[PDB]
Amino acid sequence: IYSLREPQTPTNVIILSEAEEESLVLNKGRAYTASLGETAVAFDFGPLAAVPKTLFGQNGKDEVVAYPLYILYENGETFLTYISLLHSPGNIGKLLGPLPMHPAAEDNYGYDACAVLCLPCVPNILVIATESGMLYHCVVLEGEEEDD
Amino acid sequence: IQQGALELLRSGVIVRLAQCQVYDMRPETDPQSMFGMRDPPMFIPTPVDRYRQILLPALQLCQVILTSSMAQHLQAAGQVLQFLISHSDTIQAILRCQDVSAGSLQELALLTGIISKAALPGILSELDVDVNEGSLMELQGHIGRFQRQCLGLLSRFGGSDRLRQFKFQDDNVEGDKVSKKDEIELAMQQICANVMEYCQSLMLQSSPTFQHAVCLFTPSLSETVNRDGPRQDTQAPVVPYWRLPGLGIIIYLLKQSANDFFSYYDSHRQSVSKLQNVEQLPPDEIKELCQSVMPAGVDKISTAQKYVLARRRLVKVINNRAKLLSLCSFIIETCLFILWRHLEYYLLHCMPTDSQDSLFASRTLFKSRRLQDSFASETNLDFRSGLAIVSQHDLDQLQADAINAFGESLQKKLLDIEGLYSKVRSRYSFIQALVRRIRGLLRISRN
Amino acid sequence: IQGFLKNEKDNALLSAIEESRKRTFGMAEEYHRESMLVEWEQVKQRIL
Amino acid sequence: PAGIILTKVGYYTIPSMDDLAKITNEKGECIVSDFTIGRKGYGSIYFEGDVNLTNLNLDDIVHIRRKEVVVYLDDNQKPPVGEGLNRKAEVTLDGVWPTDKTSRCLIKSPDRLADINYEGRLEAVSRKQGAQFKEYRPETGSWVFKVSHF
Repeated sequence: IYSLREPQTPTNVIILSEAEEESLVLNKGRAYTASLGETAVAFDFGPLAAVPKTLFGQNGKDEVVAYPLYILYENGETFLTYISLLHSPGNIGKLLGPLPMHPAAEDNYGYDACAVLCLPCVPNILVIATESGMLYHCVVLEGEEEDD
Repeated sequence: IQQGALELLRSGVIVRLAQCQVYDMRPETDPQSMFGMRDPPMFIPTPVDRYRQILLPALQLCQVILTSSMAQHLQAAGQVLQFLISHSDTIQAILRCQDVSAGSLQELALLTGIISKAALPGILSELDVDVNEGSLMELQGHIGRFQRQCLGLLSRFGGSDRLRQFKFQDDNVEGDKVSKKDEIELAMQQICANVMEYCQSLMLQSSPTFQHAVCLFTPSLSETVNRDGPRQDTQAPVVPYWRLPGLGIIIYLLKQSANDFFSYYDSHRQSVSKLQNVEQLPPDEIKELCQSVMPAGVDKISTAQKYVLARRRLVKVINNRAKLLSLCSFIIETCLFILWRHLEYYLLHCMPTDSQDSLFASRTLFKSRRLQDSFASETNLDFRSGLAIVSQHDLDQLQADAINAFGESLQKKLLDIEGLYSKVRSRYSFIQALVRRIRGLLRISRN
Repeated sequence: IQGFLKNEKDNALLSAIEESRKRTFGMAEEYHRESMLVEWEQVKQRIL
Repeated sequence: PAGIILTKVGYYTIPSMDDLAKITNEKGECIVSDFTIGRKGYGSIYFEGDVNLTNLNLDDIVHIRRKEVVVYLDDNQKPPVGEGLNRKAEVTLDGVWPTDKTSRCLIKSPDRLADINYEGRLEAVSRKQGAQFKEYRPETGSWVFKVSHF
């Protein structure tokens, strides 16, 4: 994220890869992640939402409000992050996913995913699109709480 | 000047302060900036300290109007309460502010010392003007947000994490610790004093009859019992500031101020001895005392100028430590008053909720009836329905833990303090009188 | 000379205002504390 | 003997480092026909023909992760094509399985890996890389391919 006030320095930076604790090694494997579709391709914003209260420690009361950014990979996996430019970066911006697509699909819903669109409705409707010309209509719903 | 405060309330100064939008323009203090550089002391203050140079004079003016305009001008408290409500989410942002800088503690120390005088119940019954029920319910809804957030400061600063907050500062920045530590210790004890002033004034206004006293602290003393065991830093779930504190915080704060007092007494006495012998101090102590007033250039000024700066630091330390002794004295006496009134309620006037004969007193009003007609009865919104369900086990446990937690090694220290300090006030034996009454209640077995 | 005998006058003007303001603002906390302690210095005798 | 360094956890060679220590000549010159390197349960790299290994740090020069395999990973330290390890190779990465988009597990049925045409996808992006695909093995998740250089 860049500011037009400060157009050479990012206001915020979000890494999309799980790559903690293995440091001090160089850059080359960018050929092989792409063959598996492990490249982020596209993103879109849903409407302004109140953040799930489990994502903060049990200190707060004010309901924090942020934009849900939906992010698509070249393999057709989808991820979520909650982005605010009005609040401190305590847990705000954590990546959430991969988001499970129901029902399950025996092709795995393609591997040539190229575009995404998040419609301004409740619940959200996320359109996912492929280079093969397939368009999937994903309704977004909050997950289930498991009994013991 | 009392006349000047009245003439400022007639010119409408608080109504003008309640029109200024600069107080809500609070700069965002980014926590990630702590890894960015070592900037020199620039001739232009930070946006946050410019915001403090704007806000702190307004809070001090409001606080001073509430301290020259003595207890006959409910209009002064009502105007300052309206100013706390125009800026109400900024006032809540200060009361939530997790920073422990000398500035955030001065913001909190002034604000609590305004709320202690402006957020009092009788002010709502004597503001006789055409205020719509909705705006009076929102006014109560703001007071009932400030009250709960101020009670949440007693667990933060009058509780066991004050002894974490100092460590996180004592580790990080060597060259400037001493100068600011006097002011952080002072402002923490002002926050504790002003919330205890508020709790006392509420427990004096809320009923002339002892049977109807407003309890502010739950009968839980467990906050005083659970610490003789070293175990690892699992995050303590920080206590939702909708929850009322335990009475254990009052006994812990009473135990803490009855240790801090002796430390501040010998610190004051050592500082007075250093002020009497300044020209016999080591040149390096004279240099530290000077550096705490002039962070640069001390090796260019004269020996007379160094002794004058050392004398000026020592006077500020003496007066800060005298201020601290007077605050620890107030917190001790007001802890004993609040502890007396809560034990007097819970042991004599409180009925346990396990008493089954109550079963006929509830089932008829929450069923839908529409439209009219006509007027004339009091819609008292019963706040008592937010009290905890007190079992007889909470009352047995309260009496057992209160006997242990108020044991004779504390009762002696409180009389040792009265024998040192209260020879300088018109009210010798007040600590003995409350220590006698609490020792009385704790000998009444319920039968 | 005139840069020096200007700057120490801008400094001296600011300094004369600074101790007025900061003695009045320090006296604001102290005037709350003595008033808190003196209204308290009515209450414990209404009690006693 | 031959100045070779290898210490990073889970790596190995064929011949073993103790055998590379026997085929080092009296001068310190070490040359190996059909040399292999790998990381256990992640993958391996095989060099068809004669390789000189003298004074190479393999802990800097060769990396194998889950789903990454590469050589001379600062290109300012890459030698000419044919020299050291910057040359033709056959390569395997193991546990190359796709995610199931609903259960979020890795797919491990040979059947369900034919149904998604996983092998045709691995050849199609071998072809986008300019690499020669060779074989897939669903049971190990092994993708095998040849490359000309790094």
